[PDB]
Amino acid sequence: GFLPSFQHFATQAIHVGQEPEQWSSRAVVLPISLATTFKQDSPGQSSGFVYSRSGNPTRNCLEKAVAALDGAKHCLTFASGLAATTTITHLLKAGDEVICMDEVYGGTNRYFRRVASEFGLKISFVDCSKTKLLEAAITPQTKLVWIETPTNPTLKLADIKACAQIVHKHKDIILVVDNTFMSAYFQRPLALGADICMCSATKYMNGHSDVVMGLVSVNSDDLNERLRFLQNSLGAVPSPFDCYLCCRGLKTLQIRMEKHFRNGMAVARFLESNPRVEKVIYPGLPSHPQHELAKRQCTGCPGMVSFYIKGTLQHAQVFLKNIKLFALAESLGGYESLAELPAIMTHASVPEKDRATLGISDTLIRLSVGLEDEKDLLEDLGQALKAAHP
Amino acid sequence: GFLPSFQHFATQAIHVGQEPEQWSSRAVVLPISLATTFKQDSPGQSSGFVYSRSGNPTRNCLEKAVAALDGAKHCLTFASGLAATTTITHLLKAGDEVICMDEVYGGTNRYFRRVASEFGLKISFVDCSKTKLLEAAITPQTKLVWIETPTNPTLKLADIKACAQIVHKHKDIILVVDNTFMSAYFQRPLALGADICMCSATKYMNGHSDVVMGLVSVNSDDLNERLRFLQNSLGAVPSPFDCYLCCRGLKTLQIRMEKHFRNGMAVARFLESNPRVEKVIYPGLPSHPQHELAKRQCTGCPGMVSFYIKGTLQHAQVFLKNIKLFALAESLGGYESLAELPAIMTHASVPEKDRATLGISDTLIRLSVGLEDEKDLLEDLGQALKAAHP
Amino acid sequence: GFLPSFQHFATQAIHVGQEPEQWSSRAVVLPISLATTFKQDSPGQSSGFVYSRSGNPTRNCLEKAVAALDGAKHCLTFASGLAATTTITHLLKAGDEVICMDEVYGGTNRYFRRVASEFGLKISFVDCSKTKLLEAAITPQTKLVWIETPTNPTLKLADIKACAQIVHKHKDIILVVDNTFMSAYFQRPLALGADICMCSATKYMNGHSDVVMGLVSVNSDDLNERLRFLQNSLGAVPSPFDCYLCCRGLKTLQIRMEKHFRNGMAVARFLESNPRVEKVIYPGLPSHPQHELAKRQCTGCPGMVSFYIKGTLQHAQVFLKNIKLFALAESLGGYESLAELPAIMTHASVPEKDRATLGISDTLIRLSVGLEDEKDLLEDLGQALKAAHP
Amino acid sequence: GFLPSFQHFATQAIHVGQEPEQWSSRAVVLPISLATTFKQDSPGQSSGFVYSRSGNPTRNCLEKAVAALDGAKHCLTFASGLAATTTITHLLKAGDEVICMDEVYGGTNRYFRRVASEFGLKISFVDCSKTKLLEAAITPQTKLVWIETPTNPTLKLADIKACAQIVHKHKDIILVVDNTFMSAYFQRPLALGADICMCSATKYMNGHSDVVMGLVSVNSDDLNERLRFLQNSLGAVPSPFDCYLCCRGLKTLQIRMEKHFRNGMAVARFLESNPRVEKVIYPGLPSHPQHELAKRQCTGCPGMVSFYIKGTLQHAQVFLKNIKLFALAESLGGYESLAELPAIMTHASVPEKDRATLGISDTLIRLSVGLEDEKDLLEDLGQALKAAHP
Ligand SMILES: Cc1ncc(COP(=O)(O)O)c(/C=N/NC(=O)C(N)=O)c1O
Ligand SMILES: Cc1ncc(COP(=O)(O)O)c(/C=N/NC(=O)C(N)=O)c1O
Ligand SMILES: Cc1ncc(COP(=O)(O)O)c(/C=N/NC(=O)C(N)=O)c1O
Ligand SMILES: Cc1ncc(COP(=O)(O)O)c(/C=N/NC(=O)C(N)=O)c1O
Repeated sequence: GFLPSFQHFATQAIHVGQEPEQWSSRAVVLPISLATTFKQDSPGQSSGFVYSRSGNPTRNCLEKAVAALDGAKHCLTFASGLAATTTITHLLKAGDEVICMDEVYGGTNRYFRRVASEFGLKISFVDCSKTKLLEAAITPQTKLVWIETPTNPTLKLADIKACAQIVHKHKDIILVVDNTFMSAYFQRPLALGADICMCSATKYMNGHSDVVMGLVSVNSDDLNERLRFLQNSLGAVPSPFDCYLCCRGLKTLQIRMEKHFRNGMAVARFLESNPRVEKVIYPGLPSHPQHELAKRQCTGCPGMVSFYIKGTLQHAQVFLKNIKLFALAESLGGYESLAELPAIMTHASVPEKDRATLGISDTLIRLSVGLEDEKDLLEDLGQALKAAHP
Repeated sequence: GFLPSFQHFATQAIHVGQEPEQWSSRAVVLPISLATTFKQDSPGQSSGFVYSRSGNPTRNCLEKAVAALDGAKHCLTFASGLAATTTITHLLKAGDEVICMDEVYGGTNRYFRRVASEFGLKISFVDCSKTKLLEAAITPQTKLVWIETPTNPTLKLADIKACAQIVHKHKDIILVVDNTFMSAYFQRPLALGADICMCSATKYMNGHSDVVMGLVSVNSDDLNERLRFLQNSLGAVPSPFDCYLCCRGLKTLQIRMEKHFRNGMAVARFLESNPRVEKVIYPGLPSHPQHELAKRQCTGCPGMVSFYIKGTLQHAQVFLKNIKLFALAESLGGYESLAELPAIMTHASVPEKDRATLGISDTLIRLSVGLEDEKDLLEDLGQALKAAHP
Repeated sequence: GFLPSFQHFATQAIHVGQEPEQWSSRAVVLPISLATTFKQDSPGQSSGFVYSRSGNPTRNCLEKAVAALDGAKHCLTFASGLAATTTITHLLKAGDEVICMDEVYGGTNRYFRRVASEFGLKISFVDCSKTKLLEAAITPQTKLVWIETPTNPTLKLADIKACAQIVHKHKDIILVVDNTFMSAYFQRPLALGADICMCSATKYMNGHSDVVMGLVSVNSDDLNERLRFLQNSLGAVPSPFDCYLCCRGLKTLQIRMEKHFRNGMAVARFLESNPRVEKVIYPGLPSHPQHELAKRQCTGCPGMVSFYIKGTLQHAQVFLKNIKLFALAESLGGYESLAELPAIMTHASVPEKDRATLGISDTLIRLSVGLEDEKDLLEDLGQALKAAHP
Repeated sequence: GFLPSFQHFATQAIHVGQEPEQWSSRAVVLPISLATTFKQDSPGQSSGFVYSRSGNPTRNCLEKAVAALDGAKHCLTFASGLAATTTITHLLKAGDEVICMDEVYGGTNRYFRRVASEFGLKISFVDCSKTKLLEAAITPQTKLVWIETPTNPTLKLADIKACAQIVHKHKDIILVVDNTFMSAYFQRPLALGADICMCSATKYMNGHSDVVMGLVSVNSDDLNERLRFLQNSLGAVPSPFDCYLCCRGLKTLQIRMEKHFRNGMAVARFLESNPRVEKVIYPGLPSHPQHELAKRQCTGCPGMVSFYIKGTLQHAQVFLKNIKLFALAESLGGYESLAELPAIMTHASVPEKDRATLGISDTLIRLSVGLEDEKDLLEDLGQALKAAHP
């Protein structure tokens, strides 16, 4: 019952920006161009490449592919998801206000709360799953609304089209959607009214746990010009080698995301029927409080499954010590299954009282379900839960 | 007559941080670890690696080597020299003031003037080659003094020890020296009183025109803690692949820099006796106005030579069209000889009236003398100057 | 109606040999170790790494993963499929005889016919699709039988179990199956009686058209010892960087091969009903003469589809000029759709009279169907065939 | 008193084959093109790239640079020095004879003695430092003479011009010189009458202990055609990534080799005056028995120094356990100083009686002197020798 799949996604992921005719060799795969500089025909010629930080063949090719997958006219790549977040925030100026989704990646929270707030920006954290709370938080000084959906790590949704309608009633507010948890294959925020589609390509977009990278996609020529200026001027740019590996990852994005959905749904159903589990959170389950919204704004669901184990922190620790296929590690969106305890790991920097309000408790486990055989994943979770609750 | 050479530099560049015992394999060369994440023995363990952006084996190994070469306790790597500049600026807060050397890389000028200044920072450009002008510009709100020496692109010097003495009479002012043009082999700002030694590793430190990277070295544990927080929280981090290539470049840094000095001095002497050249600028020539200061604060001089061609922009254009070994291109500090026209290329973003005051005229040519045979370089410059002025 | 799928394949492709505990860092992804050499605790210690050609961490990790996917105890990697072929041939000696499948890759034919035959080896080409012809060609001097199934490029099959039974009635004959066209996911020659499973990892195993590599898998400890001696002594070894990229490719092998099968079957059915096509060859179609054998010895079929266009070479040339999604290029098994004319390209070195006997005519087109959207692939073939035959 | 230095070597190492005009981007540094295949304008077009094993942009660019440095018209790259040796041996046929220098790398000995000899080739090991022994070993069946000079590991020389005159009195004998120990910077066998200049680029040519590679340089169009056929048909080809790193290494070859000579000469003089050393071998010392020949056929000497420690294997082991800057490890020609015991390590495969005849005793230590500070290297050797002989 999800939105129908993007129909040319796999074709675009393989071909857009990848014409062999652009290379002297007619290579069918884009070259890795490491050169920092490029010979000019005359001083300050306005065409061709000039300096790697400003633009380079491998990065420019990746940006064309990602733009197509995000349904965007323009894409910019960065050294990390947090570097993308920093660059977007530099669109503003002293005196501006940001509204941020109350539950975000701990590093996003840390950046807004401890860094951006020291340079004349006012930050408010608001539960944007309730559109009336977003409506009430907007002031004439609001210039940016930052929403993750689903949220890291409790997988709360925001209605992107409903939030876009609220913010676009006001003059000059940018809506950013952090699309990291869904990927371009399952959610397209620019088609739902977002002004900026941002993600940590570190996760599903690259998909191989071997690249740290941020991606920012826009339709606005004004936002493109302002962001291009900052990509060049702050210089938080990715290695061309990383651009190559991320481009290589995109070639399998459609088939990886379909497998993450099959495995994720099987894990979520398994946990929901296991008596050692207090509560499962997966947007693809009917039990998710926003399951109907997920079907209205997504084409499917990835491999992110969160659950509350029965008991206390001690039981969560025993579960995470006994997993043998899932690895206790940070990150998500790789081919390999990962598990973490957000309260002690990714969200340790979020104040304890804020974690309590958000439901980031000492029994919340976040799973990133990989591409392994379903039966092997369910046997691993089963035996680890039995070790925690004999 | 320069300061005596650093005596263990080549040994440290090859061995510091490179112990084979730290690798399971006992590899004599550091591995490239691309992994974004690392398996933990228990949740939030305080030791080992956690997440690539926060720290990773290849980057941490490079940072240990660069720290030793800069005479520093601590080193941080960034996605670019401009990302290093952005990260250092985030040490401050709204209401603080920066004093910047009046002549800097065009991108540094653009960042301070057009970006940092919009986030509650006051920026003043001061000729820090005159220590009384630096003294007079300091206010109680000054928190950062940013000096390049020699300057890009007219190779003006600042007396680092004299500037350090002035800023350290006040409470809580950070002195940054951008050491890009000298390299760690020829100038050690932390030994002359700088608080931060910054460079674009894109240039001499890597030396192979195939890595964009920034390096920041400090002795202060307070500055290390604040900068480490921002490396992690802004996420302007380098690829581990780029860290490997930069580490590979450091292994030849001493012998490259000695050859840049031999070739640079030969080019400067050749241009100084050529009647088609109005004026040569090279800190190693007795004709440089600050030659005596260069000998007091450096162990030598690299391959950066600037000159004013006789005549007009038309003659500069004909010279740059006729060079056949030197390539018309941005960047510097590579094995390959490069030439540019800063007024139209690297410094085009600096307002025309500011270029005029700084001496960045339409006849100023910046050379980066590479590692080619001296006779081939002198014949190339000779025939190109003859094409401009028969 | 194919053999049932390998059930732990995806789990093994992700986990076998990839334990984080083997790395000092506990990296969840294998490091790229470029080091040529490794520090020894004492001279000629028998444990640990010694010299990259003899063995190295990245290559040894890939070999463990491939061995599991081939159902093998041992795997050896080489610089190319042809280097694997050369190394296997060096198992023999002057006076030995090789029987080779009559239709093989042009380069395999060239190696046996023009190179191996000059070093005291007698080569006979035999149609091993007819087991009585194999039986009749074996002499007391036969030491190696080399079979490709399906064959490059007309996709003829050999009954591996039936050929194994024939050769194993004799003393000391090695049966090699070149598994390049099926991949480890769809065919397991070691489980059907082959002594050696060889492939060009250049094709499906890597799957991203960015690595040239050969793989050889065995169960015999004797063959492992003899081949390991030759991997080290001929030195036709892969780069650790290439081993990393091939390992990265294996992580998606199961889901890529399932998509190649869906797309390949759709293309084959489309060509079979198109009146501009003389004849389609696809082992998954009931029309293939050996369709029933394919179902008895394989778990599916990949994306290799061959067809004879109606008319002459001129029509084949017009088809190959008008394809806009398929690219005219050598190779196969990549994510991108490729087309070639074997008589003029891959099999040009095979004598014209031998091409005629094998059915490698000037109207035979070989397609490698990639991972693009099925509808886009069928529209591209349709419009190109219409350009050839209005 | 050595031959005068090659005068354009550094210019050629940086520029030959590296024209920015050949790249669409005008990159000043060659791109890494990993593509296995290349789009053709029509089937079997005779120009452009076709298939990575047959030729590719990065490898072809490296081959142009190495050809210039070897004074050759043609260069071919291979997966290793041993793969280059295997490929050259495939120039022959059953019934041909090879004469090999009696002292060679252990792996070269193993290949000729245990592998090539099984394919109808007769191998004779001859002390080619005595030209009358070479003259007497030649028969009408001799087709190849293989000489290393200086030899691995006792640094015996052969007079290349005198050996060339002897073999070229006969019809159709190829003289190969393995130039690994000298590098192209110090010895040019093609200018002294060799038909083939071969080396392990694993050592000095790459110089960074991170690439395994073989290089073969020729002037003959006949040898080029025959070797090109075998590079393509045996497929023992290097990764384009390895070709890039080797090309990057060549940019510093001149300055690295000059430093290896300064450090190597200082180490040799230090060992020659140390009472814990029985005998030092270094071609640059007047004490070397062939010092006068070294000055007639080389432009200098690299960092390879061999010595016999006083006493027994126990003293050699204590020396190799106490070195703290030199590392006990195989290989040579890197920036890092290495030491090995050839009798137990590189030459363990050579029969014990052959080692005795050649002087490869249990007290022979081979040093590869790196690019560290001279004083640090002499202090390390001094303290390690004192640990062995208090
Ligand atoms: C929704 C979302 N947005 C941005 C980022 C930052 O991206 P980067 O790390 O590329 O700077 C992340 C990182 N999450 N990492 C984790 O949750 C973990 N480390 O496990 C995120 O989850
Ligand atoms: C003194 C100095 N500091 C910092 C940077 C920025 O470093 P990055 O480019 O790594 O962000 C540069 C760049 N110079 N580039 C040139 O002058 C050219 N592009 O020719 C610089 O010269
Ligand atoms: C069945 C089979 N076995 C071995 C090889 C050699 O492998 P390598 O090229 O890695 O040395 C190939 C190459 N085929 N390439 C093509 O058909 C093309 N070039 O289109 C093959 O098809
Ligand atoms: C003179 C000479 N020629 C060829 C090779 C083989 O090259 P490759 O290793 O690239 O196949 C070597 C290797 N020597 N390695 C050593 O001496 C060591 N392993 O210490 C050699 O020394």
